Amino acid sequence: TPRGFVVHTAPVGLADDGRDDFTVLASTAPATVSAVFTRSRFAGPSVVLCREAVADGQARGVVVLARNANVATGLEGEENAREVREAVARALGLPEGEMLIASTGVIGRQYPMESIREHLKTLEWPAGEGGFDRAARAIMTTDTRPKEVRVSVGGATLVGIAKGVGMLEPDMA
Amino acid sequence: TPRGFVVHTAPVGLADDGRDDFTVLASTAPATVSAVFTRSRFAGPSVVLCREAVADGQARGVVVLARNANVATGLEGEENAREVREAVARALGLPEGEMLIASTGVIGRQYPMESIREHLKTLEWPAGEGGFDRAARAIMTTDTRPKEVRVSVGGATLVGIAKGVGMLEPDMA
Amino acid sequence: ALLTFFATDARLDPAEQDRLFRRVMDRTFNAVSIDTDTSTSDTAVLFANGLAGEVDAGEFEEALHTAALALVKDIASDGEGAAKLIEVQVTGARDDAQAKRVGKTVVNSPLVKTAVHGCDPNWGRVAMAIGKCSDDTDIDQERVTIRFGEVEVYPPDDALRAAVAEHLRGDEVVIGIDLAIADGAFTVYGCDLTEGYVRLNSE
Amino acid sequence: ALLTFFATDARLDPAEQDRLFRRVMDRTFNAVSIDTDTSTSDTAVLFANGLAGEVDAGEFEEALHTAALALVKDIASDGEGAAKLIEVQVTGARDDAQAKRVGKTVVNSPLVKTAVHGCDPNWGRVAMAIGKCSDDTDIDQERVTIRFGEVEVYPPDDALRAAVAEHLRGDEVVIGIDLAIADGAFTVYGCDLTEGYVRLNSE
Repeated sequence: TPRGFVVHTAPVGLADDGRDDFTVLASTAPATVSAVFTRSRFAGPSVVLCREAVADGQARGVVVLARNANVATGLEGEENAREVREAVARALGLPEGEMLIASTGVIGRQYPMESIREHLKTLEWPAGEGGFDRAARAIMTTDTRPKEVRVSVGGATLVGIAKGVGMLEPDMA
Repeated sequence: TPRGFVVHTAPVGLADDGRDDFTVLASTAPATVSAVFTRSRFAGPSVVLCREAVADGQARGVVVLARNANVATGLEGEENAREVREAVARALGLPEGEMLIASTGVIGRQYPMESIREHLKTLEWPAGEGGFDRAARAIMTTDTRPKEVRVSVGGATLVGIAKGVGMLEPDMA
Repeated sequence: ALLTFFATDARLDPAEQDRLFRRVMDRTFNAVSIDTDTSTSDTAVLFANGLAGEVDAGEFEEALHTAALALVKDIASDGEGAAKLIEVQVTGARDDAQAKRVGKTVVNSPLVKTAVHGCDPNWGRVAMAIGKCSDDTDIDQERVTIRFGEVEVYPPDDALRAAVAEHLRGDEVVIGIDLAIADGAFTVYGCDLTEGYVRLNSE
Repeated sequence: ALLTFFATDARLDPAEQDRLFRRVMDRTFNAVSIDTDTSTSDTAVLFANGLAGEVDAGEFEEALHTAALALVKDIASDGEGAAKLIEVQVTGARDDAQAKRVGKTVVNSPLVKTAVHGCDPNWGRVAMAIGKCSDDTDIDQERVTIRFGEVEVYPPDDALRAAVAEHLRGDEVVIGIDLAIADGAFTVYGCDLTEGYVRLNSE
């Protein structure tokens, strides 16, 4: 319902169920971004990159993988983080520092990069806009319901999705 | 096993099972006392008195009631606290500030004072010494085993009892 | 654990948008606990492309709030294997920071969480938990008041006892706490503790 | 509550006795958690009547320790509805205060407590918990090492995997954590989380 917001979602096999576990949300247009993150001392590579990318206040999208947090994955996990963030950026043709990357689920487990690399090659801007309903679904881990809210403000459309019902007491900055 | 340490224990009905829930431990001799207590803002009357009584570093015993913490019992609970501490003191003939009082169990519940008063009238120094085994037992609430340790040091006997396995993360001073 | 993304087409001044976003996250996503396990991955983003024109910032913070608070309650109602939401309304603190401190400790008390799971208006445990805030020496247990629903149970007819029992039988339970110090106020969110939570996280 | 009373007939200098008593309570009864619910009634006393003569204070602190630590383990092995003891050996902190801070957070993590209840060497949850110590910015997740038993599992043959599984199947589980900062060291104690704890405290 928000103008210039598309939603990509697709199975990459972060878990063997064929369910949507790989998501990208993007504004077809440049956007001001606000963001706050965990401050864990074990904060994974994804958090670090996101922080950078929101420095200038400019970002347009975010790629979100579920059923793997890519945390405590060492250097290999950092590279996989940069790789996947940059890849998604190039595919939709955007500056690196305008693509955020979020990653939830198992810790200390490497990505399925052969399968993620393969799906990266077919990544295209989706025709038509919307699809928050199925991003809400493709980000879930231990959730039992999808989480999505819609509100209209002075002619604009605001829509939010959320996930997480365990390992859960946020304290972000 | 420690010289000049007696153990009194007896049912006063802090719970309707006839079990020992009223205990006094005492040195037949004057003793130096060390003590640390909760610092809860809801710390019950018993804690307050104990703090006082250990001020001079001098105390000889402690009366311990189980299955009632006598916490958030208002003024009535404070009086009951002083009364029971003083009573035990007089009965064994000791200064007030040498009898400590500890109270574990239910909160916001008044004592059974008619039954505690009646048992106070029969309170006498026990013949023979020892009985830590049954004090360990008479202080239990939700414990499932009694807790008691014995160790010999340069000819002296040190013996400790403990209780508490829930509402439990001590931080005493 | 926590990922939440917001999207709007309203046009918003970057600076003013960042402030209203922090202010809202502080009263919403930074004010909820299911199991205290702050994660390695918590992320909360807001994208605002201007394809809808300027909108009054003070009205968008209201909407952003109502929206954030809606997801938060969803989160806490869907806490792993939970079965009731818990809302700790703390007021009369010396300040908000304290009022939050107190709500968190209350709403993270396993004994409080289990009492609530058991449909038990166990104010003595609420009191205990309040008490754990031992560096807050202006918390006077004689001036503290505690309530379940609208009904005040501390300090301590049959109709009000039934009111409270019905309140705790429900799926959204409200713990009100007044500290009687200053004007500090803050509400946090969490859930009961159940065997489902243990069973899921044990398996 | 926690209540623990010690009795000895050794003769001990009042001042030196008070110090060795605090030092021992700090490493023993002030170093255990079952459910973080610090009570309104915690009490720990030591009576020393001289009916056995002077005893070397340095030797009595050793014995008082061994004695306190014996009861502490009893307490944590009998935590409400528990089934295994958990011991968090933290070393290499910048100091002891920190090393304890870390062990407490670890040993009070419901996810860690449930992982252990589930016989699961879930170091990622141990890591998470360590991570919650977010003001401890000298904690470097690249220098942190984590072990179950003697076996180190972080950073990440089949024989050592079986060693750890047997360790977690037992009733006393040891979580070793090195922070690689300074010499700070401290061990805390607690238990797993089970449906028994919830069932008992819910009923």
